[PDB]
Amino acid sequence: ERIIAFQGRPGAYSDLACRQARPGWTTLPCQTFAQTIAAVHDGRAELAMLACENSLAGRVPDIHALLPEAGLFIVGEHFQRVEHCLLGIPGSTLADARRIHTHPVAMAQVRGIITELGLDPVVEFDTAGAAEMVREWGRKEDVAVASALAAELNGLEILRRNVEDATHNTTRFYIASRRPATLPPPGPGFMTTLLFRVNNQPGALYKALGGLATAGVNMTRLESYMLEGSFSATQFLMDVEGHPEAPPLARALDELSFFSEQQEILGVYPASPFRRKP
Amino acid sequence: RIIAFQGRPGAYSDLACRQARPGWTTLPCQTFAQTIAAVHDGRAELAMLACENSLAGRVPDIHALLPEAGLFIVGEHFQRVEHCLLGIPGSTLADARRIHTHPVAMAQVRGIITELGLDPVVEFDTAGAAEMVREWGRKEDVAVASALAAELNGLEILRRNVEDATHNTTRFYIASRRPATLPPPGPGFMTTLLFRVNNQPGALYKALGGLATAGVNMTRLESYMLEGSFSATQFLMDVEGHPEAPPLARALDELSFFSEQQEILGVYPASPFRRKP
Ligand SMILES: N[C@@H](Cc1ccccc1)C(=O)O
Ligand SMILES: N[C@@H](Cc1ccccc1)C(=O)O
Repeated sequence: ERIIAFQGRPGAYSDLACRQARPGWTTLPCQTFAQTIAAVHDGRAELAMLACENSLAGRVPDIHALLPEAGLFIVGEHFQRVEHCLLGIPGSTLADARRIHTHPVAMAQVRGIITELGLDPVVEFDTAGAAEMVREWGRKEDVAVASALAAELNGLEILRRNVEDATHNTTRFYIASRRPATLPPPGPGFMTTLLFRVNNQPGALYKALGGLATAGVNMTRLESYMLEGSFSATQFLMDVEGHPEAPPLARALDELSFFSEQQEILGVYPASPFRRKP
Repeated sequence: RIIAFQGRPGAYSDLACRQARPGWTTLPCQTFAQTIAAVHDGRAELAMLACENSLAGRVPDIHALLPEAGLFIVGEHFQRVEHCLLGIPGSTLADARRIHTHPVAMAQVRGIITELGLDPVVEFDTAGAAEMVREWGRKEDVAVASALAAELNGLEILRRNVEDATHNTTRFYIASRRPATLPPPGPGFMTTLLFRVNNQPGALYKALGGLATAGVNMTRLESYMLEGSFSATQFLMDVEGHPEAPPLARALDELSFFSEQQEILGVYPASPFRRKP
């Protein structure tokens, strides 16, 4: 209660996401995605911040089976423009830096500053760990690339904010809670995430979508999954604008039901203002 | 003759490499970026990249990183994940008190946990659990991991096909450095491609119309956000066929009318696993 679980360690971007999307809430680090969900299921946390999409690259969990099983429900989403800081020890400076420690992907994103300062790349497991290691070692020669939060929590100094050579990466998250008794009341500005299955024949998916197109309903995400021991059908996770008990989505879903099987609502939640921000 | 994979020795990805390319030296890499880098740099011929799981699993996002390493999907592989209960040399089922494995695996083997009255101890992955059980001398600790993990860590298999409650199958892309030409037109091929359509109702629907009426069957489809730009959406699509042969050839020309920046990520044989009971 007032606790939000996330996957990773303190100062991870997921941690920052929690503090961005729910300021004042205590964040609960979990090492595994399964533990993150388990925290909410068991009552150790109210919410879970689960990564779902990255514009460039990232590690995201497969929620298609695990989330409905043990009965979570997407009650929100959150967008994060990932901001890389170059972190050093309290008394350090840019000139001291010789070796740079961070995640493989981050290292690619900051190739400019590596060449600029002539640094030696040292790839670590994640960004938060690189921040922790730089603190632990106490060497001014070693710097980290990690979140500004990782600097705060480990008492490191920010040698430079915004080290990305371009905007590069944005991360989208689902915010999941224990399944609520009723859905949010019909209204504008809602999103809906659902599962459905169609057969393995040419226009099977196409048909299922027909009702969405002619009804003017816009899809924001779609992703297919294999079925265990069957190549005869295919399951889909779909994000669509709207609320299932309000037009124009309500009728569109009735049509979808005619051309699909085992439809299931994973979440009905407010669409983030980030979607309409320049 | 070297194939890179993500994980540590005895991981199911490692087993996949040995299944799909027997006799090839496998190159463990800790990160997905390192796995692709190995092929880009010439440290490996191929890369075994996990792409799908029927139940659950950790898969990389290849949509940007793979084309940008200049790689190209030249094959696929399906693996029915087979869990072995592993103990230290000379141990037995009776000795076992604690059981170590990945969260998902632990769920799949709830039967044997209750059967032997074991204490579940969840680890990061299966290969690590095998390594830990070896490292710790202790007959009280057993692992659930691949048969390969047992071999490479000198552990004994206490039971070979530990029944899963709900089984898992893992699908992989096999990527190499972009070849000069495509495989010659013929039957049994699959094609993976990237395309973009606009953020309007029916945009995707239109792009697919040409596939449906042309009798071309899709096996996978997955959307991605575009950095900044909230105006279009990129898709990865697996479809049956070869882009220089009907019925796919013409279907793709139509798809091009309703989409942008079409790109072939791979053209590769469809695994016999797709038609196996
Ligand atoms: N094979 C079906 C369903 C499907 C669509 C897309 C991806 C995977 C499966 C079709 O072509 O419509
Ligand atoms: N929004 C477009 C394309 C799209 C589909 C699915 C996910 C994202 C984008 C449509 O409704 O057809």
